[PDB]
Amino acid sequence: KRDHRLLGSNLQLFFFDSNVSPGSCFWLPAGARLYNKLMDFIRNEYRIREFTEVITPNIFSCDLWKTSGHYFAYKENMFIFDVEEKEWGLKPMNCPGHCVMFKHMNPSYRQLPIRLADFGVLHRNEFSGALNGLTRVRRFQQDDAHIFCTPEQIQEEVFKALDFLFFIYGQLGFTFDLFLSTMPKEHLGTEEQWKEAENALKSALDKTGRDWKLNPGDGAFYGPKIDIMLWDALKRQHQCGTIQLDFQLPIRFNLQYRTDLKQGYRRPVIIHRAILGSVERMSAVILEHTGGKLPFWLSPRQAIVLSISEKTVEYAKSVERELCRRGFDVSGDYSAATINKKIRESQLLQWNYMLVIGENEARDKKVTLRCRDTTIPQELLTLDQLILKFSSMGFPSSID
Amino acid sequence: RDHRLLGSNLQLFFFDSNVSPGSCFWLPAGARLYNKLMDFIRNEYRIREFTEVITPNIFSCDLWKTSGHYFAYKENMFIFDVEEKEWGLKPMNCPGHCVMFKHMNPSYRQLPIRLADFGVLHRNEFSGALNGLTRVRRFQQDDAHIFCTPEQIQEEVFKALDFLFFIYGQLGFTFDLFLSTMPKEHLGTEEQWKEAENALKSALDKTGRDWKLNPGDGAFYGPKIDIMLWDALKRQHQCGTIQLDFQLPIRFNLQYRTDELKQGYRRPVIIHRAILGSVERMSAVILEHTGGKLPFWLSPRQAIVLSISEKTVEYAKSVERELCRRGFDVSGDYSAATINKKIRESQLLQWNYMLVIGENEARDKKVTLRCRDTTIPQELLTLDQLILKFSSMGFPSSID
Ligand SMILES: [Ca+2]
Ligand SMILES: [Zn+2]
Ligand SMILES: [Zn+2]
Repeated sequence: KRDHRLLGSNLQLFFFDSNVSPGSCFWLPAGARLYNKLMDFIRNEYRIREFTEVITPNIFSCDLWKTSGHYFAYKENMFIFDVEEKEWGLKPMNCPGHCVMFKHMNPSYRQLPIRLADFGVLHRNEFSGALNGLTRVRRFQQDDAHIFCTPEQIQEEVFKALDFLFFIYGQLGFTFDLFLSTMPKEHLGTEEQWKEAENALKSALDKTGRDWKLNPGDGAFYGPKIDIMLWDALKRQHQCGTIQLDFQLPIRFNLQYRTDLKQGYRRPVIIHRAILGSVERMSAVILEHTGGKLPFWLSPRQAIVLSISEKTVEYAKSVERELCRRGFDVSGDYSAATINKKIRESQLLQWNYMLVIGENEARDKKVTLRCRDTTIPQELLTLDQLILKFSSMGFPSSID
Repeated sequence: RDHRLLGSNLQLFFFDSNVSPGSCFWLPAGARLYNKLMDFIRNEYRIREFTEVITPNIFSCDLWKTSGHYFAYKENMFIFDVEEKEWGLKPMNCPGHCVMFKHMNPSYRQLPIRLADFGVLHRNEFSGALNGLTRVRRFQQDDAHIFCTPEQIQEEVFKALDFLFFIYGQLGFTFDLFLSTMPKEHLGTEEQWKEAENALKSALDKTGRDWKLNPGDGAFYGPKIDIMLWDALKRQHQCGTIQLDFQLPIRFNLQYRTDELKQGYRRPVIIHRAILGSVERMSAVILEHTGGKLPFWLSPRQAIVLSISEKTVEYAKSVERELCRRGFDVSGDYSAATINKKIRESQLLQWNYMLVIGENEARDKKVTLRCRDTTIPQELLTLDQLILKFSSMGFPSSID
């Protein structure tokens, strides 16, 4: 039983209400811990890799999307409303507002690349009949980011973007196929732009040494792309990760930068990219991927403290308290139920560790640590040894 | 000394009054401050057993008819049709949290339930009334709803006062307390209002602090303790509230099973509360409060590495990287400017610390630490000493 809708109920992660907000998700405490941990995983790498998170508005005057050129095509699937007799809408994507920020920042070449990351809430007006769990939603957050760079920087930025994907997907336990899609018949921008960018893309792909397939003429109207199809442990494929070059928004927003239209000024290239895709969808994939057996650094339920008998409950609670104060996601079972009943019950919510506290542990001021994977032998640790162990199982890092 | 001016001079945030008046574009450094302010609160949530959740942003307007917000709030709501049915963007979290409580279906053993939510809220303020971060259309509250038994009201209100006292003390604010009582139009009987106002009054009396009556400003669903803070400029701000709500539990048919409207069930009481008020407003106040000289743990610009000459740039970069890997918000100036000019330039952005790196520092594997307050003498420290100093200036803690 691995459907994410079922796991979201069984593991008390999230639920939907089809009468008050069909297509959006209610994330219970445990679900919200997973959601935020997935984003914080990405953020930890953002710091390592010089991405700068920004915060942008959610609602805009529809002039923004008339500027960006998205209005005619997206209006039908956007939530739109009048504000003082002007047409506004909820954002279905982040890119236009990032162009406004780039414009404001007004950088020179010495400050390129600029890498604006944004986890902002997005909305699309999906038909009610199409709605399905976390896979087809009206409300989602993306690990979205835009790299603004010189044409000469494309190769190195795309190579770093590929490395970033390889790191995250490998830590989530996915494999993946790479696809390069090149200039379609109808295309915005000059041929020299496309040739220069396609060579840099091809060059980055080659430098990884990984296999990759060419899809000639399947690029976007506004730029070539690399598509990444990932494969979960059920051997299903998902298109979550994207690297999409964009010659159009630089022109439409009149983006420019002084070098080493205007003279002496070139246009930046925009790289749209995402790794998780939508946190909502990646959450679903991972839950089905693992059957709900999440790794310690994603898990909402990291360690439960189980008292063998009432006599050790107070000591057992002090252990849970310190673990909570140290930032771990813990709970306790201090009922009069037998210790074996307490273990079986705690298998149900997939706790990564079970801390068994009996008289021997309270006497020697130690803890008995058991793993959800019962093939790993138990350990008798001091609280400080426990904390050191737990601390070594935070986010995997690309510099560690 | 105006937060809008500070946000521009310190490259924190800006406003685009043409594409999104009333919302805010947070630049990288501003978003760092925003998230740190929330992180501060989140740390206290963990200490104080609040559980963050995530709720939709858009809802069928049936929800606000159920909750009773609909009549008085729709004028200020962003409202739109979804498949011929009236929906809106949420301007508060409470109704969604009632939906979640009902789903959770707790017993007395799980009370209190403390749902915290930083979700994005929207209110349609008149454009002629908008004012930077002080009067906005878009904001995130440090919102939380405590669902507790009637018997738990005094202890939970006591703790909510204690939470607020702690936060404001660490931020350096004094404050005045007000009991806002029965407004003209309200839900529930005058007897229910009598019980609720006297419960809040009793909590207020136990604090031993002065407080004042505020007739007419209670919420339509119950009375509230309102807190006005005073900043260093001797200007007052309403940020904090603790509201006692017997009425929404009835609107939503919330019940919980007891130890000994259904038999064996009682309605929970909701305590609404916020301390920051909104990250937007509190950010503005703290900026003005400090004139932009933020404490180390809030600053988005904690230390900048300044190389004295080209020879020490590579070593100085290693110092920057290590600090960044250790979680600190750092940068570097590796330009050809003289060290005195680098120090003056960096002062403009109110870096808490400057790390002066010459060949003497490189040779001995040390840094020269200069404080933003140049009355504090410079120190010569190793990298490990520096990191110990920095680590000791993290989020103030109510258990530290
Ligand atoms: Ca954070
Ligand atoms: Zn984009
Ligand atoms: Zn509320």
